[PDB]
Amino acid sequence: TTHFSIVDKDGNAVSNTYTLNWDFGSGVVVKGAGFLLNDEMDDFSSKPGVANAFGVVGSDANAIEPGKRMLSSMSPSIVTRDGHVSLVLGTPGGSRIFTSIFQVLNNVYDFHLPLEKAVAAQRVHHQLLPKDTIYYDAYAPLTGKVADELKAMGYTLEDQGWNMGDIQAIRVNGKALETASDPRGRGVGMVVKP
Amino acid sequence: TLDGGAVAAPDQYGAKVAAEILKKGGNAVDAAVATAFTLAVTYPEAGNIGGGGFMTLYVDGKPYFLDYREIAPKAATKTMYLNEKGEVIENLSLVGAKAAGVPGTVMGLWEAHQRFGKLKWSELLTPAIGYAQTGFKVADQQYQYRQDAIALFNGKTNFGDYFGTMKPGEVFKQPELAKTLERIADKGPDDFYKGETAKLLIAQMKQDGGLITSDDLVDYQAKWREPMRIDWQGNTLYTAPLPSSGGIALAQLIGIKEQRAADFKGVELNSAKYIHLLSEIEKRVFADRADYLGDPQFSKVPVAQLTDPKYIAKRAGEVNPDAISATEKVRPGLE
Repeated sequence: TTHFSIVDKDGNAVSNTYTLNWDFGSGVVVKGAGFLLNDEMDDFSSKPGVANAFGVVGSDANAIEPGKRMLSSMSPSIVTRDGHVSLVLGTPGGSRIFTSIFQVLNNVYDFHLPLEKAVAAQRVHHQLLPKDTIYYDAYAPLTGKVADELKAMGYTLEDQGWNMGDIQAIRVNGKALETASDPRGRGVGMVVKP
Repeated sequence: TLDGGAVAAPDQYGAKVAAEILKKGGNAVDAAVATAFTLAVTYPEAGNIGGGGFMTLYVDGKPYFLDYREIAPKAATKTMYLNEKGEVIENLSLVGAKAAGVPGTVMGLWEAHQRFGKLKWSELLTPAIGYAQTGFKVADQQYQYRQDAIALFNGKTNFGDYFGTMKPGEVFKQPELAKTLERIADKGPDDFYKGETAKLLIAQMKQDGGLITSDDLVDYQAKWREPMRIDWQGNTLYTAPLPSSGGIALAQLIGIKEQRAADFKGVELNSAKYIHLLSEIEKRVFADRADYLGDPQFSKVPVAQLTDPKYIAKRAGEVNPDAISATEKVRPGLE
């Protein structure tokens, strides 16, 4: 997955999340055409109760059927207020995508953090299965007092081995715009004056 | 009318192209289409024309959602990745041609542009064509992903024949992809789903024993859908509906957190209590996700019930602010 966010001078907005699924997809290149094919089928449930690459399970609703779209976690988002765009954001991360967007939203709207800080802040993830397991990344690992306290409650803390998203976001404050690119990745933002 | 446009892109090339389009008078959709094709060249680990995705839009004061997610081939079956002992075959759904759904990206970018674009289609592909022909600089993280993928593919595909020479800080050129993008610029999605590119994809499938056929590509359609709308604290969030699980999840996450506001009062960001509370909410979200959610044309997904405010309040009442809830007692909420 990767994500990008765009606002134009008219106040129109695009939030676009797209993917091959895993990095470089199936690894199959269409000979003569040069592009990689996705391995998106792994987002179906292959067998009830068996976890896929992201640790999520399913049953009949997300079983494989011909012509069926496989369940996604991708969540390209646009927040508005007063009928005008105020925040455009999205991210990769598989089953971590909507919990990372949730956290960034809390950081912006509950803790009132500058957008850059809201995106740079530590993010963690829990998804019921594996049982009581909280994932962190090496960018901002769970450590120290907070880690000890969560472990004392009975949580297992695990470094998932890849960064916990890559938020690309735009905030509109009145007529002014600012951008934030996640420090976990190589993103770049620009405000474009007409 | 704003003080300008803006782009936040996952690399410097998508950012530059998006800004060039906005400066040339393109709108956000024009810019988005050019950016998406650019990243299919410079960000091939995820940017793509052989995959799929979702686009959430706000145009002239109204929200829209475009679903260009891949679809299972017509020959796919429920048990296609199980072996003769009923076991899931390791990496068969991850590596090789049978792991692929019918790609949707080229159709999705076309439909977005057809509905909302102001600039000419072929012009929106010229930047991507330029990066395919004269190259882009490979990134450190990109190279690391290349190394991991080689390891996962385990020499079972042609990956190395095309991406084996990616070297960080060194220019990478993709001549065959340049020609493919030129056909898409000239012919539209017709090339990808019905023309020369379609034929090359089907020949790859036949060689590798994949399932995608001409009939699969001719039948692919992107789908416009009503976006998920979530209101809280006077803001209106538009996000992905089914077949994304993220819109229902965000509705439940936000709604349950609001119901439990008293427990979040005076709680610092990423304190143990904060992270515990989020984990308690995520327990219920993922219980419902696993049980109910999927392509909404293939079962009667109870979306209204799973986002009903009274249902949100019932699930919020399950949150234990002081201790971990017994995992075996967390149920899908309509059971």
